Amino acid sequence: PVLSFLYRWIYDGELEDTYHEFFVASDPTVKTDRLWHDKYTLRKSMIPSFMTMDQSRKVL
Amino acid sequence: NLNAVRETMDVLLEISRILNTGLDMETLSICVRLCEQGINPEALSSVIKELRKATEALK
Amino acid sequence: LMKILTERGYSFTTTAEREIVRDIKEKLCYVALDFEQEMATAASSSSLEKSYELPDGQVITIGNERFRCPEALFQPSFLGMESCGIHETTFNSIMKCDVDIRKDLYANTVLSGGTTMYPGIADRMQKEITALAPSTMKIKIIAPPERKYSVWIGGSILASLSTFQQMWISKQEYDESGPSIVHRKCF
Amino acid sequence: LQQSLELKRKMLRDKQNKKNSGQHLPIFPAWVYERPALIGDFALPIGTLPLASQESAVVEDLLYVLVGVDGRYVSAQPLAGRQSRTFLVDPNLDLSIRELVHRILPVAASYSAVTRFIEEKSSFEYGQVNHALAAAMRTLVKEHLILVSQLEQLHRQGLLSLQKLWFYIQPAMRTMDILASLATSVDKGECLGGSTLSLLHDRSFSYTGDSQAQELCLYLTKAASAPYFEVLEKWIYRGIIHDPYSEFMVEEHELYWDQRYTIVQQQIPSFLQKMADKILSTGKYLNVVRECGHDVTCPVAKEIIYTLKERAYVEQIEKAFNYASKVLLDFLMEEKELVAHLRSIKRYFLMDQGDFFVHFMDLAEEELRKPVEDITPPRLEALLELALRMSTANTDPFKDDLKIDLMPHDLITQLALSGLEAFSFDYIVKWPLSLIINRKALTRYQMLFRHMFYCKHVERQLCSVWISNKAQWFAGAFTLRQRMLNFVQNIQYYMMFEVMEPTWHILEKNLKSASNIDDVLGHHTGFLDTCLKDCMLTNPELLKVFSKLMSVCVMFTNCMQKFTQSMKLLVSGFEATINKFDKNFSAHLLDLLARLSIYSASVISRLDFNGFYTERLERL
Amino acid sequence: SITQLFDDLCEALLPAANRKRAKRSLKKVAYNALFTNLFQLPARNKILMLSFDLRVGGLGPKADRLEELVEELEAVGSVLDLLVQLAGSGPPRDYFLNNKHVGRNVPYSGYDCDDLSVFEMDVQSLISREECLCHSMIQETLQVMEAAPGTGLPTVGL
Repeated sequence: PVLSFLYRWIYDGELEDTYHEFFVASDPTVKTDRLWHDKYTLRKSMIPSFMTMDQSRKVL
Repeated sequence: NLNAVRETMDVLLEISRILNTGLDMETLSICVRLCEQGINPEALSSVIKELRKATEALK
Repeated sequence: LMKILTERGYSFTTTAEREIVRDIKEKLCYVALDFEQEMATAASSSSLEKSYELPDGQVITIGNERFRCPEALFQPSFLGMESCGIHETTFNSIMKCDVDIRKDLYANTVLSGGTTMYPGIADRMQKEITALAPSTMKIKIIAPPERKYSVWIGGSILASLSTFQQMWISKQEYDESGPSIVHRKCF
Repeated sequence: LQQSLELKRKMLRDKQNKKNSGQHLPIFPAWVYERPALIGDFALPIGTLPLASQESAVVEDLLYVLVGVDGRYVSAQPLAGRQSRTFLVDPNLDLSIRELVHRILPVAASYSAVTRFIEEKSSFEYGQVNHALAAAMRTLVKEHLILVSQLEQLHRQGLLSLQKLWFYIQPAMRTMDILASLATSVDKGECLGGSTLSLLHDRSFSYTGDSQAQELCLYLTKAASAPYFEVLEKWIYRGIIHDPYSEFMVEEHELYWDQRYTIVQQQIPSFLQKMADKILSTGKYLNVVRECGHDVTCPVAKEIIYTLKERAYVEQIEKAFNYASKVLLDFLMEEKELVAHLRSIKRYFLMDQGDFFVHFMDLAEEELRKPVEDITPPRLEALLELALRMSTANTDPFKDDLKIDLMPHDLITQLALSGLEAFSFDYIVKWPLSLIINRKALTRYQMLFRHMFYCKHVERQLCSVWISNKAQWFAGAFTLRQRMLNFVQNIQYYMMFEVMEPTWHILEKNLKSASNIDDVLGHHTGFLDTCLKDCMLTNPELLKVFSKLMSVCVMFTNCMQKFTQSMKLLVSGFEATINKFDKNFSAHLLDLLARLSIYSASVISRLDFNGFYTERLERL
Repeated sequence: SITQLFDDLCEALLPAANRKRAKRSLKKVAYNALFTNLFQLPARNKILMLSFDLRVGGLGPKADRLEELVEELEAVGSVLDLLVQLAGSGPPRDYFLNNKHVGRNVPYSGYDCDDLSVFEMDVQSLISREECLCHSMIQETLQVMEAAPGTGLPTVGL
């Protein structure tokens, strides 16, 4: 289940879940080129142990 | 001309029903348009039997 | 088309106009049963020109000149070509094959050419193939009105096949027996 | 249950009035549901037997409980209000087997509330999308019956016990349990049209990792899309529907551009929300050409089926957009032309003709001078009909559309009257172009035309007093008039060669780049509004300096001068009025330039051509 | 054209379910099985050899009908040669049959009663199909009831 979102996150940049069971979180932005600097940071309670931290940052 | 080749299609319809072929109406209209080009009719019998075998293996 | 239009007297010198007439010769072009009959038909009354309206405003096309550009297929010297025409070269080719294998090659004679975007070329070609061989046997020609990509669709089926792997040559034999065996193993 | 009857009455009563495709639909056979003989779901002591014999009596009765009927060692207690019917196995059974029974009874409870769904929702009143939704749940019942029959064959030969039974029925506690969840929410409330298909689209991503139920939910919404797409396969290729069940995103009426086809927003499924506007657009554009006949068949035809993660049904809407909004555009511009009709409105209202208007001004001058209750509209029509025939402006086939109309305003309705200041035209329009250019467009055109009329009017009135004066010694008025004349001609150069003529060229280039009628109407309403805003009509203060300027110019030319009282063939009392009018004119001119300066340039920069009154006094 | 007519033929023989990559691959066998014969005596006479085999096992008027059409088909000859090859690769009453109680100007024939035995086989074949139906209703369900759950339900197959 977790991998299904992660293979639409690197092929479409989206998750499609509603129970929030992955580290990727989407924060509301002004949408005037602060998306890169504000929107995506990891939720550090939802990283699986099968993904190393380098992998977790590269998929983000 | 289209009245003439219509009546030839009707006569070709009946001889393909009493001979109880594996074709139906639409595939008959395809093959009569195909041999109208000059395609070998001994060749179209070898393609249709193998195409119908490869399609039946999916089902 | 550049040649006959500028010889006719119409101003045509630039490359963008050449791009536009290349597009129109490939796509929009009219061809008929014969050049003489359509010449008489166009000389008696002119309605063969269908307008081409680009937003740039360049309108270059005329109906009568664009069917006489490929006229080199029946009589080649309208282009100023000393090489023999299409009917004459296929007739010349089948006469210099053997007379025993002539009928079998003529049981599948093939049309090609990117100019099949407009269909209608095949009907005149079928007329000339009726004229080509002497009246001994009927015509058996493959003439579909989509053959522009024929060379492509051939390779796309051919290289896919698993049986064709036994004709395909790898690097191992190629280093064992030199490069020149690619003339013989693969051909 | 009682509720169903009410749901069937509300629906049918809702259907009939909403659209006109058939009214007073029949009431479905109600006696089918009243008789309890059509409802699906419904000895020896269990106490005095040894424990294994209790296990063998219980698996036997539970096999019967798998569908709704009680066997021997089980009975049916009330269904009371519960939405998932449990069963009451024969009392005096041991507490060991009760737990195993209560593991298995939720499966039969998740079948009891599926048969009570299907055997109610098939009526005409429930629409025609509830039909195929409940016939993709009706297949599911048939595989459940396959299951219970196979288990009966095993059970006779002693090959069925509680554990094997629990192993066999667990994939159908996730394929019939899903239906026992959707059933008690689709039935609750009014669920029609696309909302049911969205409720089968939000449950494909609440089991997307589960992977057993997601494909079931995808099958369910590929079958509820089947009747909806049949109606859409009327609306997408022709402008009409005949679906008298109002289960569609489009609701027909009996009324054309916005009136007959009004959308209902809870009847569009979640995978059609993004392209709803294009669907509505296509159908409207097709039906208005279907009213002039002419052609309505679309070249591309494709049969439609739902795909998650693909487009084959939100793709064809573009190829219908690019046929409907292009054949309507082709019909309009080449048959009863809107390219030429707008040009012929611009020809008169935006003052393209100059032969026509200088002929018109002189021929109609006397009646225009006459005030209201002295004006004669049929004589004005006759004067107009002669003035058209003598001049060369008769090059357009819509010249006849000009009539006489009166305005009871002097552009004081901009946010009785004399003949000069009540004069108007009414230009009749044809029916296919009426949907595009409506009443508001004509009124804004008209206010612009009235505005330019005053300037041409006061120009003629200056030239009359100018010719009558040419005495010879007298040159007192010859200076004031010259200031006013240069000013009233530079306004008519600025407006004509800045506001109107380049932006009309811009408009005709934009119309060539528009492939849908919404685009061309947007271009035109923009052009019309902005040229209006630049002139002295639509303003927050209306810029009243111009209204006083025209009055003092007309008062100067005839109503004080009287053409210098025939001293061109009083005691210098009129020269003081010349001085007075010049000082007032300086004030008005400065005020207009100041108001243009303070609100957000070219007219100041060229009226003050060599610094000609770039300075005459400063405010404050 | 011919490269489309192999795509239309592959559509009719296969109802839609994949059908996005497989249709391209079945057009490949459409080219690949057309040339297997091409790598390695009249036309109307090939119909007569079949019309002979009709009259051998009975039904003369049918054999008169097959020859009636091909004789007006002579006034297109390459079409019938395809039909004769697919004629053994296909699928495996009325008041009027042996009647003499009707007719107006009929000649004398007397009793026959050796085709009265082939007056009972026209009806025996009908009722022997209407019993094999009853033999195909009790089998198609007992072949599912006897076997474990999974053979008629796809879900217990997950």
